Amino acid sequence: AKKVQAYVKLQVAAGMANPSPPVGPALGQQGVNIMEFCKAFNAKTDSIEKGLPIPVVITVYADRSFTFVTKTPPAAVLLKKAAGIKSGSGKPNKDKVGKISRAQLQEIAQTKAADMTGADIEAMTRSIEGTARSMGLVVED
Amino acid sequence: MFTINAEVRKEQGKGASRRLRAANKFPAIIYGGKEAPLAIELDHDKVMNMQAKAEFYSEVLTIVVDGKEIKVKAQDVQRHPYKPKLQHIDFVRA
Amino acid sequence: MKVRASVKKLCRNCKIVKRDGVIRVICSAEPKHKQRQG
Amino acid sequence: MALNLQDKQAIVAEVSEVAKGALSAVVADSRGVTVDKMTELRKAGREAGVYMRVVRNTLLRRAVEGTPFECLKDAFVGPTLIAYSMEHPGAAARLFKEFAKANAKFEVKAAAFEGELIPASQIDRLATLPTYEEAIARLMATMKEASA
RNA sequence: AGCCAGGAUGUUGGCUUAGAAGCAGCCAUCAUUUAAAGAAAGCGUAAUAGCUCACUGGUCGAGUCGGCCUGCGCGGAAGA
Ligand SMILES: [Mg+2]
Ligand SMILES: [Mg+2]
Ligand SMILES: [Mg+2]
Ligand SMILES: [Zn+2]
Repeated sequence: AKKVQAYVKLQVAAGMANPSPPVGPALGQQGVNIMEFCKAFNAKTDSIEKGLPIPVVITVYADRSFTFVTKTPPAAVLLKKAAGIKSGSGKPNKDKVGKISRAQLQEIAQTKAADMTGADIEAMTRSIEGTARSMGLVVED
Repeated sequence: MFTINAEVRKEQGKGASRRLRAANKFPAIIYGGKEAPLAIELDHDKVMNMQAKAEFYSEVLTIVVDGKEIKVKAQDVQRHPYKPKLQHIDFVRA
Repeated sequence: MKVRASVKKLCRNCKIVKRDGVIRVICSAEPKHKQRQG
Repeated sequence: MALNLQDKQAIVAEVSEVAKGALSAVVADSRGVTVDKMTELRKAGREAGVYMRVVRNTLLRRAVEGTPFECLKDAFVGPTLIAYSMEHPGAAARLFKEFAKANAKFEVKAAAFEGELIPASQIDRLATLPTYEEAIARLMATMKEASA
């Protein structure tokens, strides 16, 4: 990749690649093939895990078929199934409501090693500070 | 550190005071100690810029009135009722 | 164009010009901001 | 910008890299994207991390203010846009190599690579380098010399 | 001041919304990578997208920026 051309990312799902009300048609309809994300995706699905958030880019020009790419999960979301609470407030952030796991934030961030600029993997942590002071939820460090 | 050149007042009274102020000067007075008071006339824009710093009212400061250095402290200021200018100052002898 | 007595810049692209005896406002982005009698 | 108290640090720091360095390259980033820096930072990355720089400064007035120190071969580089690269550890290395390979992927010009300092001279891409540790090319020079 | 460049990654921050993805609102406004780049000063969008700014690198080559106080003027100003 030394040249971007077309990319729309709308976090899909693994266990069955065959939506319809969420995405379905709207994921493939301008030279894209609905028949091949269940031939090709699931070929890169089961090696890892299934069910949870999947942003994604594909290689469709106007060339009929294509080839599918993978990505990475959102980072403040690894503070849901990778922290506690699943909203983020409840008392609008006029109140500092949330609550953290200091141990986590490094290895749970580190899981997103393949998409960050910090050389120091510790730096990749310091990013997650603000990503996790996104409400004003203090970490019991 | 504040060095204020000044001159003894040759004229006093409402008449002169006003005149002074027309010419960017302005009267003030040094009193204190056991010696007599002294009628001063100061250059306006100067004291203005000086008194812009808060230290002016805290620090001891020096007035060079006909070559002496009297060395005093700002007791009281008279500002214009609605302009940004100074009318008069009381200096206490330190 | 608006005429008004007080004219003043509106957009960051509004410009103000004194043509003839009259003070004006020209906006390169937004026609609504033209002004005269300034 | 900042006053002198800051134009001095960009010096005392950047010139103690020259005073305490290894190799120097060259490059003019007219069109220097950010996928640009991103990459070359992973390269600095492989090439340790933050052992490398590129601090755009070609204000003669800056990264020449570090030259009448060492590398006065650069009164001549410093004109126009430049991206100065210093090495601390590492071989007089590969740093050299990918700048040509990078910019030869379009990746903008390379100042024709006006070149620099290890010797005290100019241009020409060399891999006379990171063979370094290719002392094995003097290990194979053993048994093959002993046998043949 | 022009002109060339860049103007990025966590990430659509969080919340709230049918949708708030820098930019309707609320709270936060850190951290990376850096030469510099606001969790964004404006255009834009259904929302994204898209165009700029701040900021920094280059070019250029000596002055330049904007407040305070004051003098004289300009618009505002149509009638039998
Ligand atoms: Mg009278
Ligand atoms: Mg006309
Ligand atoms: Mg009239
Ligand atoms: Zn406008």
